[PDB]
Amino acid sequence: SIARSSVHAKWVVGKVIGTAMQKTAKVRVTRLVLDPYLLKYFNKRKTYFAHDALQQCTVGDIVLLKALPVPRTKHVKHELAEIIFKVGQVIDPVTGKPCAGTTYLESPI
Amino acid sequence: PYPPLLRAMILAQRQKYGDTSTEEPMLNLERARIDPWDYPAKLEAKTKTK
Amino acid sequence: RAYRGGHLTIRLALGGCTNRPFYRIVAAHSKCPRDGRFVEQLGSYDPLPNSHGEKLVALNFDRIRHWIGCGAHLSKPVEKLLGLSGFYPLHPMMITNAERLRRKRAREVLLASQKTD
Amino acid sequence: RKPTFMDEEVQNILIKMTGLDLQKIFKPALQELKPPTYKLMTQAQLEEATKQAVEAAKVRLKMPPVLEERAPINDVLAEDKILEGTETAKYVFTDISYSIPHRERFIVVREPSGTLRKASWEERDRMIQVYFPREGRRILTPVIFKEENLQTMYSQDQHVDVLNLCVAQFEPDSAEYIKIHHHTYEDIDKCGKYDLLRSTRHFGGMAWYFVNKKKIDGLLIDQIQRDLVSDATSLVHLYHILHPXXXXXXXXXXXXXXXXXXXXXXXXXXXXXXXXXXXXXXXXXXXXXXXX
Amino acid sequence: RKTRHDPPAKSKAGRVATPPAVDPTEFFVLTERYRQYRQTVRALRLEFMSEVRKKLHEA
Amino acid sequence: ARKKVRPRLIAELARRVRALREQRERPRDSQRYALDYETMMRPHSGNRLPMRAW
Amino acid sequence: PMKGRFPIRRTLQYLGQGDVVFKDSVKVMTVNYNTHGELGEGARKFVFFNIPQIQYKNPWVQITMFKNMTPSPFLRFYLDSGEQVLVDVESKSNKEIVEHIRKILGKNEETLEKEEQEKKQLSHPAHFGPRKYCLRECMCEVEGQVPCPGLVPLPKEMTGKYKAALKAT
Amino acid sequence: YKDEPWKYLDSEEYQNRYGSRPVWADYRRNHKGGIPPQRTRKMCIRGNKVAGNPCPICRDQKLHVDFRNVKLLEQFVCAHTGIIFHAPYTGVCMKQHKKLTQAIQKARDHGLLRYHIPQVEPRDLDFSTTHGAVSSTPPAPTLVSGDPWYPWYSWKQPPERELSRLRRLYQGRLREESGPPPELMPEV
RNA sequence: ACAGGUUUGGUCCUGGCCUUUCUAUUAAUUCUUAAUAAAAUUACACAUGCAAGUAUCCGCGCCCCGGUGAGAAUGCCCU
RNA sequence: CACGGGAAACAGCAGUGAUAAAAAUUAAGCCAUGAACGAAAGUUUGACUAAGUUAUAUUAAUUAGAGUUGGUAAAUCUCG
Ligand SMILES: [Mg+2]
Ligand SMILES: [Mg+2]
Ligand SMILES: [Mg+2]
Ligand SMILES: [Mg+2]
Ligand SMILES: [Mg+2]
Ligand SMILES: [Mg+2]
Ligand SMILES: [Mg+2]
Ligand SMILES: [Mg+2]
Ligand SMILES: [Mg+2]
Ligand SMILES: [Mg+2]
Ligand SMILES: [Mg+2]
Ligand SMILES: [Mg+2]
Ligand SMILES: [Mg+2]
Ligand SMILES: [Mg+2]
Ligand SMILES: [Mg+2]
Ligand SMILES: [Mg+2]
Ligand SMILES: [Mg+2]
Ligand SMILES: [Mg+2]
Ligand SMILES: [Mg+2]
Ligand SMILES: [Mg+2]
Ligand SMILES: [Zn+2]
Ligand SMILES: [Zn+2]
Repeated sequence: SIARSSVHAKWVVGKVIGTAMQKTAKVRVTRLVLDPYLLKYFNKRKTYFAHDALQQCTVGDIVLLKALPVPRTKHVKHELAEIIFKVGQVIDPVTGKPCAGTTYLESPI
Repeated sequence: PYPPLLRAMILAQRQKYGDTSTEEPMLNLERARIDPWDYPAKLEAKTKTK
Repeated sequence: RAYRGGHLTIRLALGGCTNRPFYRIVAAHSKCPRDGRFVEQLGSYDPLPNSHGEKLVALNFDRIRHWIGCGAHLSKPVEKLLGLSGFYPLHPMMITNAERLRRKRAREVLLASQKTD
Repeated sequence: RKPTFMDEEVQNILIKMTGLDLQKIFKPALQELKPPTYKLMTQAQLEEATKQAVEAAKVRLKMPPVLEERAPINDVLAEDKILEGTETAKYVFTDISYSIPHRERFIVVREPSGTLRKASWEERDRMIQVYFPREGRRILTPVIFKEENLQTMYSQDQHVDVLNLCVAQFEPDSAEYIKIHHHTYEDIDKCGKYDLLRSTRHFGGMAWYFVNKKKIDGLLIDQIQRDLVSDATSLVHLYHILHPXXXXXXXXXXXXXXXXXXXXXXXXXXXXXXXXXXXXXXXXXXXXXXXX
Repeated sequence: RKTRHDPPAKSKAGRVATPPAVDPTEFFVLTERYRQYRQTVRALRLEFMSEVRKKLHEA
Repeated sequence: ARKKVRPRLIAELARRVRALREQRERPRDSQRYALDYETMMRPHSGNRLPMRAW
Repeated sequence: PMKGRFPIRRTLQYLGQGDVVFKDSVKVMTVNYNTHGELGEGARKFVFFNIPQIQYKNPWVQITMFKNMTPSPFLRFYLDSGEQVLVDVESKSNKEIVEHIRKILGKNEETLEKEEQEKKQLSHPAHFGPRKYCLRECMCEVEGQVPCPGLVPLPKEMTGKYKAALKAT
Repeated sequence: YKDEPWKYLDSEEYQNRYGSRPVWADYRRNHKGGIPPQRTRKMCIRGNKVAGNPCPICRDQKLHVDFRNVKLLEQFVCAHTGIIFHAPYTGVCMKQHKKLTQAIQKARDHGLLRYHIPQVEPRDLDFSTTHGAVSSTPPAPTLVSGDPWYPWYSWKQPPERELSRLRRLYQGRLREESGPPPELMPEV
């Protein structure tokens, strides 16, 4: 069973920075890196290109990126797998009810 | 007749394993056949057995 | 580095303090430098006899037979050692140099007894 | 019969006989010192730390296994007499594979005689120390185990350090191990110095050279001198286990058995000097009459 | 060492290798000792290949 | 990051050049193995045959 | 370090002492927590302490944190198989989140000791080389053998110029 | 004084001069700054001359470097860490530093001087002497009859047709020397 | 760094500079022998010798060892 | 980057001009090892081995000369 991508990237969570190209999402990825001097972790960012079939990503979304086995272009190594959070519309994974901030829009009962 | 130290080795491991059969350590020279140096070598390609 | 070719070779790499030599049985590439980079350390050899009069050889036979098992070539003195050890049959030039020495010992016993006369 | 050190009787008895002294067990070491760490504790946590210290002291009190004497091995795997003409000194070939137990290693020797022979026990030991260096071990044999150095050291009452010397330096079944072990037990037998090794892990060695050599003298006398009844009774129990059929054993057993009975009966039926054992069993008895 | 594109010596030119002498007893004896040698060795080699196959495919 | 961008155009040129010039200048075996019998000297290869082969 | 209000966590020790190690499936980890409530309390504590330990021990694993999106705190896990784990962290104590994460995807202490054993056997006592990788080097050192000529000049005979001055004459 | 070390250390001259304090107690080294050169001077005693302010050891020639005296060699080694003192600590010249090191070593080796020897468990975990390497194997069918281990350790004189064709090939270059291998070596 | 000297008629404070430690070149003054190691201004120009041969043809080899640090922020690490 | 062009290549071992504060022998062998061929003896190898030259660093003795002496910082007298 051989399907692979040589990139360390295999899965990532990242924000959606821009929609500006056709069927391709510009995704901000944020990792914790240790600064050796201070012994302290900061957010280092990397901008990843992803392929979307639906052209489904509004700007500012929270998106789960899946590695693509064969690279499309030099800069496209990825595929949008799923949308974790839609911007302005978020459904609680726990209770499955719509929310804005700390406010349940639809409460239990 | 398996070479002396290797013979002692095979005997020692089959001894510690729990097998007491004392049969001689016999090696097969069957596939070791070599053509003498006057044998013309075929120049064609590398044979790929699939 | 990147070479054109070559084989995995089990041989003797020479480290030394100059007039007291010491050898390392070493698994390497044929075209890389003598004491240079190697795949894995196999064994060692001590040329000079110690306080008890023993030339010392440490060999790892599991990995020796794994590398010889993967298609490695052995150098002439490595066959001296592995032959003498009994892990391998004695090399033909050991018995040949044997013959040379024996015959030169008879010829020079006859030289000693031709000179005494 | 099958008595041995590793039998649960000899083990539980040598454990209750040895004793735990957390002062001698855990002792100032001449290692590089670091600053002390402190903590505030409840009563309960102090008892807990106590049981903990005892629990580690148990594994520190672990006794080195005693072994009888190995038999020297000489076997020839091969001969070629055309190789005798080389006229070179011995070649020594050693197998190093990290998984192989050190009892399972192949140590080989090829001599000027052009024969393939297996190396001896001392040679196997020093080769496995050259190519698998272990701390405490000297490749060339220590000068300290010479009788002059040994005796000058015994005068220093260092017996535990020579016993520890032998645990690391040599092997449990080797010749010099049992040599200087039993020699140490000798020089603690002549000076009555047994109580040195009391809280030591070397106690089993004492009781198991001395129950076999059949002098229980100074050990029983030093056990009834410190006013320990259960240790002398347990030592008699040991001489009763490792020697089941004998006059003293089955007679002083089948008749009756207790502190007074078995200790006084194995005092009179052990004949080296019974006057000191009966005088000391008279002494701890008059002092058990005075204090109660 | 030298290189492919380096010029050859003036003393290396008129000299092609002059072979060492042959002795018949020693020679034939050697062809045999060696023949049998690489025989048993090419045997132990295939043995070691069986070993490698065993370790790996039982891994 | 690590990015090295640089063209080499004549890395290929020498390849096509050497290959085509190789196949066009490829020695036919008539002149190649041709030998001077007196000197035991190859005019083409400059290679002097061994002393056992004379 | 003085600045910072719990600087003991910027210690190198505190990073190697905190124990959770992650499986080879776990790749991305999301921490979704809340700012205001007494019901998100231990979670923020989990962020402020343990995320340091986790991350240190798990460098290749991306960890992110989202503030005040969902009204109740949780953990999300994204594995290699596309398995999405959900860990509800609400009134949980700090340690309860620690050990429950340890539970779900840990590595058996056995597995750890086995792996580290595999890497320790990679270091062999018998070999000979530079002080970096091994202990002994040229065997100038080892006991019975020959002392090397830097420390102890050898007998006159064993010198090369001695053998050559004897062979010439 | 002769070689005997205990003589001067038990003596009244010593007990007067050094008191109960260690040797080097009152010694002070003189250098260019607040930080002493990182290892002390090679040898203070040269030819017939002793240089300037001599060491604690070598200013008094009644003190001998031996492995015998526990007394002299005690104060040059730490009590509690049980480690020797480097020459900048004590102030002794390096010749005497080395001589003292070999001394204290030969002292610990003869059991004259204490140190720490730790508890180390036995080498093996389980001892089985039962292996085929320790106990003698079943000596081969080639051993019992005294046969050389392979057919080729025994020299066979070749057929004459093969040898004469081997001459027929090599004719101009041939050096033909009979190869019987005299069986026993020794010579003058 | 266990620190030392140095601003002012003087005292603190801030604050650079310098000394005390260790290593490498070259130079000036001196230098008895041996042993071990290391040998290097110069990608300036190079007199003379040598560093690739082997081998019954063919063929195999012929910057592989060895040299240097010119160039390039080059690259370490990891797929 | 070398198809081509200048032009005629030691950044192999020795050695030589120019230049620089910078100075090893135009030395001996393949006897050990590694490498190249070889069926194989074996052949070649300025890699290497053994030397040779150097206070450049350690060891050791046979070998005594240099700096300092207001302070920091070890140590001074009379003249000029
Ligand atoms: Mg001012
Ligand atoms: Mg002033
Ligand atoms: Mg003022
Ligand atoms: Mg200044
Ligand atoms: Mg100079
Ligand atoms: Mg220089
Ligand atoms: Mg040039
Ligand atoms: Mg290079
Ligand atoms: Mg370099
Ligand atoms: Mg830049
Ligand atoms: Mg051109
Ligand atoms: Mg040059
Ligand atoms: Mg060149
Ligand atoms: Mg010049
Ligand atoms: Mg030459
Ligand atoms: Mg030299
Ligand atoms: Mg000097
Ligand atoms: Mg010096
Ligand atoms: Mg002089
Ligand atoms: Mg002063
Ligand atoms: Zn050395
Ligand atoms: Zn001195």
